[PDB]
Amino acid sequence: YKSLYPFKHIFNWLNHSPKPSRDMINREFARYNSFNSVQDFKAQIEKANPDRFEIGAIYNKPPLKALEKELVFDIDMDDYDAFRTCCSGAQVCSKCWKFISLAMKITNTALREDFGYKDFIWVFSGRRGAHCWVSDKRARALTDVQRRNVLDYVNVIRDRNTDKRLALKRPYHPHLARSLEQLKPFFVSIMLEEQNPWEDDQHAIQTLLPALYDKQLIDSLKKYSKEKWNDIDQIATSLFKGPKQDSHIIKLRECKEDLVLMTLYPKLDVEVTKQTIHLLKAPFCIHPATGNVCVPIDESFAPEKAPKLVSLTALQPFINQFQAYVSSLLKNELGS
Amino acid sequence: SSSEEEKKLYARLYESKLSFYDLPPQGEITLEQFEIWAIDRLKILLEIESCLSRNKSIKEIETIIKPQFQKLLPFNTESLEDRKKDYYSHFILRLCFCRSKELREKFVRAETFLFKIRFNMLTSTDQTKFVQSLQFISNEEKAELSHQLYQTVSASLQFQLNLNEEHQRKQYFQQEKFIKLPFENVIELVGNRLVFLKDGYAYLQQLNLLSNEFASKLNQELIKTYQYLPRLNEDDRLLPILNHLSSGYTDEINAQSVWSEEISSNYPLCIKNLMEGLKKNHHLRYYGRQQLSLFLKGIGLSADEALKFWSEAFTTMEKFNKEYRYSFRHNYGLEGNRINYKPWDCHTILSKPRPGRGDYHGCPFRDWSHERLSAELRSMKLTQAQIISVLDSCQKGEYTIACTKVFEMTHHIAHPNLYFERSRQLQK
Ligand code: SF4
Repeated sequence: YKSLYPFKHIFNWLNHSPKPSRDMINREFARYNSFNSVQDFKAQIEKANPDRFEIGAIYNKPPLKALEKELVFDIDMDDYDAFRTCCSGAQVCSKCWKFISLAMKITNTALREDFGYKDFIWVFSGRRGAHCWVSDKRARALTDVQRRNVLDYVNVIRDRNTDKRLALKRPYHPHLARSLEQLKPFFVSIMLEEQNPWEDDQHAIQTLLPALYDKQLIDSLKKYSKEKWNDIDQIATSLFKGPKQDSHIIKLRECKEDLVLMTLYPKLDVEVTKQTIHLLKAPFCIHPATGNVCVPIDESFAPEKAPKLVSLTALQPFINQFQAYVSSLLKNELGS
Repeated sequence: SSSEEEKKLYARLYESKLSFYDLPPQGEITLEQFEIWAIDRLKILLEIESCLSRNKSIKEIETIIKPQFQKLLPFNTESLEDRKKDYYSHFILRLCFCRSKELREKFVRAETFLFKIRFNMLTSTDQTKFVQSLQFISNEEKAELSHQLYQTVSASLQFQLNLNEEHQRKQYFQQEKFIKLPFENVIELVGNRLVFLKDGYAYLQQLNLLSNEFASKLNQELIKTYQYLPRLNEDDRLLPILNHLSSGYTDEINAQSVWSEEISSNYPLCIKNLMEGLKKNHHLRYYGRQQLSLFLKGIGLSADEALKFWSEAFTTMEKFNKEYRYSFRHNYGLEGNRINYKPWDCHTILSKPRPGRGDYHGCPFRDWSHERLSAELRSMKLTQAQIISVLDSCQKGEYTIACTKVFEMTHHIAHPNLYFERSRQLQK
């Protein structure tokens, strides 16, 4: 806190102006703390010496009604746990990092081609997650109901139980079609080969069988990841004969698409998003259990890339990334 | 305005069979058509709310309000009398319900239901004709965004236009237009993925947007109408009308409970005095028995618990089964012609012959003295000026305003049951 945390960049980011404003005077720091300038920000953070401090909403009064807070998304690997073999428990690597990469890709695609948002960045959670911060004017003052609307648009996976067929609405909503035509080519190379969670027969019966509709086909496959994936289609064509092949083949396609979604679709955090008042760990905070820096995430970032606890330190590239983002945010604020 | 100017005005304003009813009217109406038109529109509203309260579905609501349309309020018939009828009746209703927030809420909901039914009733051409006269996306933006809008709207077309066939959906989707609006106005449709969105713009399920826009504008106009009420309140020809039309829309409670303070804390004076008499004398006379019985039915006492309580208050069973059981069961409509007799109101209760010695029925703001009324009000922790106000209301023959007075000071009502209802609602 004395040397490495770039207070000026964070202050200029969350102030929404080169000059200190009520967007910074009346925002909560975790509870119910606020600073008036960079200097008092530094003094209070140094004096308190917290493990991590969380960003609150902008209020009418110095922390009480919430006025604005940037739209946020938190994602954690826990909802993807039943589908990897590279890491166990709370370990991370670039093999399981592909999950967060794909999820961030899907969410960014939605937020840009869909919601008109432009100033959004991703913040690493410290151990295994990524935090989204959308700082456009519309999202910052977004109401609770409309925040619920945007979340419920983004999180198709509402049932986090891996032992059930999703039975998604058909045909896909256009965002669903876009997400699938994005994620489908990656699904093979990741889940069928690199993770290969269905090679184990017990994990297979626990995960790959409940996603299917037909009990007879389920039992035939049971008695009988890429190999099993092909065998599903083979035994499906074997068991379903007659004029009714077409519906069964189509629904098998749809079930496979649902399972590909269930495996690689964004599984966000549903509570950090809902209410504008809610709190989230500020960027560049330190994880007390691992010691990493919650660095901003770019496309090629991997967990091993995050530096462990200044312009010539490894922190500097992330500092300049944040500098560019904050400058773009301020120019867009002037434009609005 | 001369009849030609009003003719042209209603031609312009009712070019489409449907309008959001934006501007104030222009003309004069004789009071008889005022009443006829208000009553027709109010009755249709009452029937629609009766249909919704029982959770009837859309098509049956259409079918059941069809004959009341055919009889009371003609629609899609070009008679200018029909048009001015509907318009004047609606704006009179806006005068009527604008007085209280519960009534405003119910009126906005119900008139938007009318909007809904009328809309689904109309033809496709005239539907879009109303929609035209909030930007329609260009045909080029339609063709460029063809696949996405088709994907989005196909399910809604299936479920709403019985377009099971895909070819019919393509044919109507070709005919369909699309509107562009930021998603903050259609977030409800966004949540269910009923409308496509693109770069912060929602392509609209357009009927729900039209209806909720109408509803919000209606609520604002109605608040404004209440704001300007005192500038019409000099119209001595309409205040009876508006009061009549406003009133035109008008176990936990168990045998042991009705003696508990949690239950009798909400009572009006009449029911309190009736409880006092029933506790004291262990018997009432016919009028008090009927008033109290129908009141306790109205608040929601079960028939068996009613028998329980009434039998308990008389501290023989033989005479009960001989004389009172049949009368009590007749009261609940559980005898004879099967008429569940609706509770007496303050009006009907006052219409009863005046109480005497041994009687406790009536409106105590009438049947008591200012001495007893004032002592009871002091027991209710009322101030002095409050007592003068209540007694001033009483002296003018105005018992009901004194009742609602004492209500507002111990917490227009001319019904003890709605007195209890509002009192309980304040705690809920
Ligand atoms: S005015 Fe009516 S409701 Fe009020 S106490 Fe008298 S009878 Fe009961």
